[PDB]
Amino acid sequence: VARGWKRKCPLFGKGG
Repeated sequence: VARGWKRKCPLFGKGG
């Protein structure tokens, strides 16, 4: 799981 996919990388969290 990548719970921190947007929490830390909002630039690549378009599909959060």
